Amino acid sequence: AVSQLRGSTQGKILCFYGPPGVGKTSIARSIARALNREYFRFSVGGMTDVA
Amino acid sequence: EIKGHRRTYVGAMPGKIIQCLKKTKTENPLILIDEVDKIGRGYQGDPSSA
Ligand SMILES: Nc1ncnc2c1ncn2[C@@H]1O[C@H](COP(=O)(O)OP(=O)(O)O)[C@@H](O)[C@H]1O
Repeated sequence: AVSQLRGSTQGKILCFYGPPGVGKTSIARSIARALNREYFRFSVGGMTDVA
Repeated sequence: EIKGHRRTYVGAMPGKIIQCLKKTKTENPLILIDEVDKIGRGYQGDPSSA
């Protein structure tokens, strides 16, 4: 609703949290096909090489 | 070892999997990973991510 007002597309950050297996990841892709944005998963659990 | 080398390093060779795919010559073999329990989980690049 806000993107519809202030002209162009805009980014923003969000966070989800809750017990595992609630469907978080599933909604991600569903939103991506809602807005028409492309999806790209990127795990970083336990990573340490900033490079 | 699971991913080979860049091919820009001297002596780089493809990771093990390409060799298995090259050898069995099928697209759908039955790979058998062994001893998952004992994967060397070190600082030197964690296979468990790989
Ligand atoms: N309320 C729900 N609505 C839609 N899908 C659900 C719901 N609850 C569970 N799921 C299913 O749970 C599975 C795992 O969800 P996902 O977030 O992808 O993985 P995880 O739950 O491990 O984060 C998905 O296949 C998804 O369809």
